[PDB]
Amino acid sequence: HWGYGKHNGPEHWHKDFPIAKGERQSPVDIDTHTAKYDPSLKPLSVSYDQATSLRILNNGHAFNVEFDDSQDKAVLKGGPLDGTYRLIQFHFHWGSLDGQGSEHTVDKKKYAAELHLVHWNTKYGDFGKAVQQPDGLAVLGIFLKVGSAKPGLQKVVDVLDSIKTKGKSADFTNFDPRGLLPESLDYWTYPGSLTTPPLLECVTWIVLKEPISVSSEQVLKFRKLNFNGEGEPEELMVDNWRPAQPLKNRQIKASF
Ligand SMILES: N[C@@H](Cc1c[nH]c2ccccc12)C(=O)O
Ligand SMILES: [Zn+2]
Repeated sequence: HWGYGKHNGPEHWHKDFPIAKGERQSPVDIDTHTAKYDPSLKPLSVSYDQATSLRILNNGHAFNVEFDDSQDKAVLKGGPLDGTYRLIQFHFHWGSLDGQGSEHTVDKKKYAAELHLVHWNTKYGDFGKAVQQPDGLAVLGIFLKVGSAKPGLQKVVDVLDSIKTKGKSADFTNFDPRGLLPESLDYWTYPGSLTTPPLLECVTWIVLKEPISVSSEQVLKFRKLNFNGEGEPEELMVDNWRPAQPLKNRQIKASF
């Protein structure tokens, strides 16, 4: 099926998912000199104090940290958003080398990785209905650069050896996603899509300006994960990022 290689990677996705060539695809390059400050944006509210993580899953393309989204516990509101969006999962995209890995770019600059906190609009009742709506999802994107370790990431790094291969999961309760956030919530926002098949055009993207730093040893552990299943030959899970797609006359707004 779809993947990140020569034969099944982003250049091929349009065949099973024609929307890959659509009008609001993600990621995009953020041209900081074209983005305009928007005084009408309300402040962003990231409310993760009551977040309830359940499980971490290697899905053969990345790893998902899943949350209990059956009540308002971990929510995003404000900024460009109307109403309340509940956190369902987070995951990362990363490179084989520190010079690449993010999906969004900033004036063409690629970061070592990018974190996506995925949230659905509680007016649509659940995730599956939300992804049929142009305002169904809100993704909080955070860049990772290699430098100092991120302490709040280490519980994730240390569980990775237990989910090396496709289909493996592990209990992952009491993980606090507040430990993954940079200091500043300054952000760019634009309308876009999920960045993996089925590439649904349902996302208000909120991309924070300030990257988090993670250590070389932390990202190296991401690169030890496998795309393949247990029992299959080793295919390191690296370079699971889609490159920048055409902006097509969308406007990126700045909160700052
Ligand atoms: N089952 C998916 C998400 C999903 C697919 N269809 C849905 C319908 C309703 C709610 C959620 C879903 C998951 O969490 O892996
Ligand atoms: Zn993603």
